[PDB]
Amino acid sequence: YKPVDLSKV
Amino acid sequence: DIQLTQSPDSLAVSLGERATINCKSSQSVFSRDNNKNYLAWYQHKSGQPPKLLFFWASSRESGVSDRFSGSGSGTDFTLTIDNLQAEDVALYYCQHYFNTPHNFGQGTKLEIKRTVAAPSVFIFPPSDEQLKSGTASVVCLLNNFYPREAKVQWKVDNALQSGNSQESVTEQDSKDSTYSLSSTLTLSKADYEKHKVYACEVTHQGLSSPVTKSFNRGE
Amino acid sequence: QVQLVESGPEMRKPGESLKISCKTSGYIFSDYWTAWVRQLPGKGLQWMGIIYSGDSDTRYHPSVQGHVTMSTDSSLTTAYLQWSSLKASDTGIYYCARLDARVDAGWQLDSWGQGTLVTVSSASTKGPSVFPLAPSSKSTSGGTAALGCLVKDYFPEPVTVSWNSGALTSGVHTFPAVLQSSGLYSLSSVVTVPSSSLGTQTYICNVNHKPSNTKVDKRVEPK
Repeated sequence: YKPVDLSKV
Repeated sequence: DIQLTQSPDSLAVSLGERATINCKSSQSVFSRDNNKNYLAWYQHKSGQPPKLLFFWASSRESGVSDRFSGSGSGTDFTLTIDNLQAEDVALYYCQHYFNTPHNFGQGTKLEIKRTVAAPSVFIFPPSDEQLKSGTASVVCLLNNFYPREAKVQWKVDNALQSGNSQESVTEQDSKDSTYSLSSTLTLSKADYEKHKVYACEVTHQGLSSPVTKSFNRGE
Repeated sequence: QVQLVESGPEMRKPGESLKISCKTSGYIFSDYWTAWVRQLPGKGLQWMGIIYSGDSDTRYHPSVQGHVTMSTDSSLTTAYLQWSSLKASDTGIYYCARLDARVDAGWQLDSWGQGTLVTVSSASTKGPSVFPLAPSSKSTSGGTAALGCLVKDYFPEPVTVSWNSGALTSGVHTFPAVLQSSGLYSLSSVVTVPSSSLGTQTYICNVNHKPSNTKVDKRVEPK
């Protein structure tokens, strides 16, 4: 249902 | 683990017509939070790194032709290529990045159908350089033909040869959509000198008869 | 100018270690992950994993987990793919690519390296012989002359061929290698040119076989 968040900034 | 399946696996489309590749996900990659589909399309030409065409399923990458369009949602996606050009020949891939691992579809090979073109035939006797090292390779080149089916037979003093040659075909050309083929007859220097006439005989559907290219050794 | 440049083709025996590299430039290293992708023979791409330089965070594909290691040198803005002991079946082309690590960005692969061919084999490395395929009356007709270079008896792949230092690309066909009975490779690269300018133009094939550290520049002249 929800994506794996790969954001790190 | 989310997997992608592309259809068809292979595709032959005429210049100026439309090509269509489908991509289906084993799980939806649509996020309602985002209102985005976590999917991308890639183009992989021979000798080039893969190239990104679309992301978020339908956002066109800057610099990507207007002839390309990506559509779909959830589990069902489509790449369309209108007005097919020679430079579109490539393998095409979809990829999801919804969760890890970010899997690719298995790939779709796009072949360009152009008009029938007969091969131009060239032959090369072994170089003096090679002969000095004890071996003789005779190279027969079939250049810029379509379609791909082309046959080469080697005749030495009008005797059909078997088991002493190797051939290789290029990928389809990005500019003129043709193929080229090399056939190499390899003999020892001593064997090469037993005979006079070396001949490459070429068959292709763009030819009405087998074309022969030959030379006499030492000329 | 966004660039990812990978190390050259490499050759090792099974069981040996190998580390290949992906030198990035033209962007902030810490604003992206680096991904490694394997190209399968015939068709297919395998996403092997990603690594973030800011904290060494790695995500491996389950099927390569434990067999390969990723690392980065942020000072060199370089990412690395590691094998502690190679198998013959690790042979293949490996790509690196960049992935946006900024918030609300997608994780498509928008810029790629050129790919590097890792070969794992017990066979001996062997540099190629390069022979001219000179233009003659037998390779000249209709205003076109064909000429080339025969690159024979090398191991492993790849051999690369350019003409006139990359200045000649149109009409160039570098044929896929063939496997000879000896277990060695062979290929030819040909080019067609106007027969009218064989007296004014010069044609040189630049042959590179990095695994043997071999470079040959063969001038190909009519006779």
